[PDB]
Order: sequence, then C-alpha cells, then structure tokens
Amino acid sequence: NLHITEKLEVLAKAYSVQGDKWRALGYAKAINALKSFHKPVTSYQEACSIPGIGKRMAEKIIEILESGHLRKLDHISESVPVLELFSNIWGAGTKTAQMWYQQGFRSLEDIRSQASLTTQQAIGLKHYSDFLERMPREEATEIEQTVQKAAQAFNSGLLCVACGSYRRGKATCGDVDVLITHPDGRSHRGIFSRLLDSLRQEGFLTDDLVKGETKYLGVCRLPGPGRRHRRLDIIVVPYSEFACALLYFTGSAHFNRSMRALAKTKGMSLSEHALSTAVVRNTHGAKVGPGRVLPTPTEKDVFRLLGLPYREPAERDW
DNA sequence: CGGCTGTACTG
DNA sequence: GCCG
Ligand SMILES: [Mg+2]
Ligand code: NA
Repeated sequence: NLHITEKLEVLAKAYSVQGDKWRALGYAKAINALKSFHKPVTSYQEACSIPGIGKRMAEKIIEILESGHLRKLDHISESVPVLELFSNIWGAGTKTAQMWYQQGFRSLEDIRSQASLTTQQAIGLKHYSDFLERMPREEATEIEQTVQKAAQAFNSGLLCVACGSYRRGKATCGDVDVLITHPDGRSHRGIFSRLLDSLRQEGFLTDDLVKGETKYLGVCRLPGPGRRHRRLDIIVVPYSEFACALLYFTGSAHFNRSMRALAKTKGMSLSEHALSTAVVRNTHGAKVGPGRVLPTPTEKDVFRLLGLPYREPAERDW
C-alpha cells in the first residue's frame, strides 16, 4: 500500500509543521498501519477494521479510492511549503518557522540576510543541504570507527557501539549515533570532554550543536575529497544503564514510544536510564512516585520484564 | 474527557 | 487524527 498513503503523508506534514502535533500523530499512525497491511484496502468497512483507522480516515480513504483525489489536499495553506523549508533548519521548529513566516520571511535567503539566528540555527543553515542527506551505511562505519579509535586512545577499555538506524541494519543513515560506556561503571566525563577535544583538534569535528555532560551532538566530516558534513550524536553512560541506553539509542523512535507506552499500562516506566516498576502516576499520566529500578543487564531482560518476545534490532524498525 | 514517551540541552 |  502506497497508493493512498502518499496522499496522507502530505496532510501529516502539513499538520505537523503547523504545530498540530496530535492530529499529525493520528495521520502518522494510520499511515504506518496502511503500509504494513498486506492487501490494498477495499471497503470503508475494511477501513474501520484496521487499528489506527477510524471514521474520519475511512472517509478519506474512500475518497482516494472513489475519486483518486483528496479534497482536503487542495485546501492546504499556501504557507506550508515555507514552514517546511524553515523547520528543516536544525534548531528551528514549528514555533520559530511560524514566527518567521508571520514576519514576512519566505525563503532561506530572507533567513540568511534578515533573520536573527541562534548559534544552533546558524550552524543548521550553513549545513542545510548536508543535513537533509543520508550517508551510505559504510560511511557510518568509518565515523563510528574514527570516534571509537579516538576514545580507546584515552582508555582502551571503553566500549563504543554505533546505534540508531545503523544498528537496525539500514543501508543508509541520517546520522551516526555512538554509545560509549565502561564496564567498571566508574569511567566517565573526564574522557567525554577530552575525547571531543582531540576529535575537534584532528579537524574531524566541524561544529558543536549540543554539549551536555553525558550527551553530545555535532557535525563531523571525514577527510578527503567528496566528503559531506555529517551529524554525529554521542552519549556516555554508566555500565549500569548500558542495556536501557542501548535499547533507547537503537530505536526506532516509534518503537521506543510503543514500548514505553506499554510499560506505562503495566505500572512501569522505561527510559534511556532504566526500566523501573511500581511507578506512581497522577490522573494525567504524569509520573509522581519514581517506583524502583528493575535490574536490566541486557536488552533481553527489558523485553522479558515487560512480557514481550525479544526483537533483534532489525525487527525494531517501525 | 483527554492521552498520545521520556528524556536532555539552550537561552 | 485514533482510541480506551
Ligand atoms: Mg540515527
Ligand atoms: Na528544525
């Protein structure tokens, strides 16, 4: 199924970029369902059947089948392509894009010349094209290795794992996500600092976007002709959290959200730090009592404790 | 009626 | 947008 989704994707993005996040979530989930459906969809009654598809989406499917068109798609605001242009700048989202629009900016030349950018947005605009591009998974390999090689030059016992789409076995990667830990659980942050320093000194790191104590995002470029600037995310964790970190950083993101949402129905909470149980939540679903951390030395343990069958990373790409 | 994941960083 |  891609006949009807292609038309939905355009509404999903229109909604997302105008900041209607939940309606856009509705569309996103429906789109997902339709894609993992075996056969093409035939009846409005078959429509409702599919979890993630209700009356409103059913009617729209019907129109796509009956008319081969979507009336809502010709009513999309003329501002949408511009809002998408703007929020493809790293560091600029829905609010900033809509503000810029209101203020009369219609193009990246307008932003470049007339807009006051944060440090992150200026780096984002500089790399606008490169950030929209995916790298072959083989290039990800060279980057993980460059990072790993450099880390292991401080403390050779450090473990570096490439995560995200790479670990899920995808042929291309939007960025490289490197997870760093140490088996003693005591080795952190003296490294993470100096590590970035050498990588920056080797000329490998071109720009910094986020520098936190355990988390880094920046821009690197491998040496040589024909190389593009790439996004590189690095996080350091204590060995205690290694498995929950690995699970999180590997994703996919829709998978993390599904997992976490299930954990919530079981009175549990899952995050990059821990899976914990006996979590106390107020009526709005917000966490109040922290509950207690459940032991989780491997990804297997996390699935198990949730009552789920183990998925290897490739089966996580939702 | 109202949640839809949970966390971190920046200014 | 969908659903419990
Ligand atoms: Mg990634
Ligand atoms: Na952005």
